[PDB]
Amino acid sequence: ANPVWTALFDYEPSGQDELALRKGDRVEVLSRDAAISGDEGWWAGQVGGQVGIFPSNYVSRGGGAIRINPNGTWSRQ
Amino acid sequence: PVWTALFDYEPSGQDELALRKGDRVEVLSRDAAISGDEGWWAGQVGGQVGIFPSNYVSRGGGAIRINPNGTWSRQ
Repeated sequence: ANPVWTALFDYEPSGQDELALRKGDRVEVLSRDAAISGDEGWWAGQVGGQVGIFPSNYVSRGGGAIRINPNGTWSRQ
Repeated sequence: PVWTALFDYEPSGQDELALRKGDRVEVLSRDAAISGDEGWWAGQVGGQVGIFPSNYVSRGGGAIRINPNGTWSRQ
């Protein structure tokens, strides 16, 4: 498998290659690295049988109970 | 205005800023003048000005965060 991230917010595609997200969706992340530099920040993922690109700032790892701090420690929320 | 880096990012181009998760980023422009550069923002990290992907930051460095769907949260 690939890592599974969770959508934080709804996202509505603006084009046909973009993946629609709704809050709480589990997204399998297939690539975090755009081939074209102008697309950096968009990740490829799969949800619901569909594969497309989505903005990385709409997803998180898990549900929020554990936080990774800037200094690399973990905390409970 | 202060933003926070969401992810580590290692740059691979000229003028691009290194990000580490949790960095404070001061955003200078949210709008590339050229169409090829749309999606990249200009800002300053650690005293250095350069560009970075917009989607690798979130707004706010204190108790209130602004999400990209236009909502606000307590951090």
